[PDB]
Amino acid sequence: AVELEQLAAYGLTGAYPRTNHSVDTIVKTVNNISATYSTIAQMLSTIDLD
Amino acid sequence: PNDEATIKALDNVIKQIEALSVIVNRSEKADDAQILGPNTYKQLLEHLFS
Repeated sequence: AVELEQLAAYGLTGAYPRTNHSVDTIVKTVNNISATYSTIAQMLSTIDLD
Repeated sequence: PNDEATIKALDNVIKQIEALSVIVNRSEKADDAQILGPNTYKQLLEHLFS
């Protein structure tokens, strides 16, 4: 959700997203998320799966 | 998966189960019977004439 004035100001000045990080940091973060999910799934499978 | 979280979870659940299995139920209540003591019948006043 965004209001009309903010969107108009964004579009008038021709803004675009910009970043200073590299590709590998993002994929490392995604791998961390997947690892957390895998850890929880393994714990549930070895303790709670009944 | 991180293998060190599963070990900790298993140890924690085992400790919980072991703790739950030691609680004992023992009550040493008294009885509702009342200890009785000695008593002596008392004499009401009387008048005797012939």
